[PDB]
Amino acid sequence: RTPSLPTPSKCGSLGNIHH
Amino acid sequence: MDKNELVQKAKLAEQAERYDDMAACMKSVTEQGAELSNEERNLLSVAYKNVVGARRSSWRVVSSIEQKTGAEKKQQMAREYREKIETELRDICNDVLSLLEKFLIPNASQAESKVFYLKMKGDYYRYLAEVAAGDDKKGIVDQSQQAYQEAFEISKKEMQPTHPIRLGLALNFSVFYYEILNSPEKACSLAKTAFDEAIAELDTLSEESYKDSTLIMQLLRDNLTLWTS
Amino acid sequence: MDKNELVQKAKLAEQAERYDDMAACMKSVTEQGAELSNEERNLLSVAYKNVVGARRSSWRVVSSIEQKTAEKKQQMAREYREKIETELRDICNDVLSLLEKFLIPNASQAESKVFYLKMKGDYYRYLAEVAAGDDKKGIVDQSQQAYQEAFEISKKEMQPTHPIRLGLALNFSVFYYEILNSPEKACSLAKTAFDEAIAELDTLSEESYKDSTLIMQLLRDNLTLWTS
Repeated sequence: RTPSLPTPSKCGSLGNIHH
Repeated sequence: MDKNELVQKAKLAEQAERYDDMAACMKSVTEQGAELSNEERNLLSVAYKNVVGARRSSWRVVSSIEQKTGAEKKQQMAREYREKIETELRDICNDVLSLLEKFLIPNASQAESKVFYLKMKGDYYRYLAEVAAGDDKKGIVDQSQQAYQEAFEISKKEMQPTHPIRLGLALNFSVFYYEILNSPEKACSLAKTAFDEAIAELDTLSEESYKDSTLIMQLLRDNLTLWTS
Repeated sequence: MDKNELVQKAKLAEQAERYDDMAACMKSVTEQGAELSNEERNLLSVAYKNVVGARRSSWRVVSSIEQKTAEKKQQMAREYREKIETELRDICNDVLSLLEKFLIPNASQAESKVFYLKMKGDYYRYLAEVAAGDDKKGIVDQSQQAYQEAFEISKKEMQPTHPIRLGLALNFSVFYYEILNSPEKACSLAKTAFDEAIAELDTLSEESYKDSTLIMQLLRDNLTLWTS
């Protein structure tokens, strides 16, 4: 990340893993 | 771009958190008519879960804001935005559901694949149900239940009780009962049975799947714990 | 429809993490021609920082993949990178058009002028991150020129603890370090801005002390990182 100025429930269904 | 290019591109899009691109690629692959590989099927599912998930999340936030107020014009602003979001969400669901009916379910030659896509059909109708009002709803809820139910029956006949896709179906179908049909009792019973059947046949775990099996088994328990408190 | 409706909609979009909508609303507000309030300016900046930031993030990821590989694979990564660059440029040009046609012309006060000139510097900086060859020297200069005018005004009209002044120093320092690859100038600017702020701690105000001290710490963080 560039350290520039920063700019200031769920259901419980099957998590879809990310690959 | 040939099938291999599109899959490579979908993987790039995923890396770049550009899920609309990812979806677009995998839709084209699907539309080339041939049965999808496991890799391609997962890429399709992930793309669309993320695409639709953004709208689901937005919709809950706006919906919550709408009803929590107030200025009858501020409410009318929130209501109209909600509707804009719902329209996006429905279009996405209809896009997936079209794909299921025209390509994915017809070409599912094996029980595992059939269960996967039927479950997916259940899910996307469930996403529609989350957002439907009145006359439309009973019909959308039924479509969801019917797809889950066909998946469930096949899974129980053709798949071992520890199979991740079977356990995943139980999880989601249990969730359908709890959130859409407001039947916690049925939800608990389904989740509990699927879990119980799995521990009872622990000797069925495979090298390919033992990790996914035990993970989803724990998700079932998490939901049961939450629901019986 | 009316300025009020758009701002309400932009605020909903923000809640919904739908920044493209948020940007679009605040662009319409801006295009109505009247000077933006502080609230509206923050809404505009946030919308566009998020919109452009998603592309910046994507671009770094694809670019990193492109360099880390074969061939044909690199040809695919390169073409995607270019698709993302085109999106990123359109976004930057949209903001920069807004700055030149509405925001900078209408800036009545030094604070506002500094803010928009800083923003001009930033969006040219985003273009520079992604520019190659003949175009670049000119984009880099545009950035430096906008930062530099902002810096001048800030030194004439604004206290050394003013958050917007300190923010500008931070970003301008970053420009020197990342775009012009001049760490000594970057360190010196950041150090000076910090040192001048602690020297005039007297000036911190009810409204601003939190933002002032936060940005002061960001300056130190960057200096610490850079002098290791």
